[PDB]
Amino acid sequence: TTISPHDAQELIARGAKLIDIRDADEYLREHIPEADLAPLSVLEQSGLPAKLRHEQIIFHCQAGKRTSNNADKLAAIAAPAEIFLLEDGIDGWKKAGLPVAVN
Repeated sequence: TTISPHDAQELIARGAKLIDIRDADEYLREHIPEADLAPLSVLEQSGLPAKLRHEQIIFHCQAGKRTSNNADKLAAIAAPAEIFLLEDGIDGWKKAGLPVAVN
């Protein structure tokens, strides 16, 4: 299930985790302040750590392609949470006028 940036904001205000699945270099260049970084490759190897588990988990990437194409992996990695993919990724978040942190 996709979630709009504004709807994601409301879930994050209720404790939902926003997980950036990009690499550290991409995150360091520009990221969402509320996000926790966990690159997809790391999640595929060692799973979601306990500190990033919650009743609601929202994954995001750059523009919605990496979440869309790895939907099955992500659904397992965060199970049994209620899981969302941020619509159009950080690009969508920016287009909605929500804050990012730029290096």
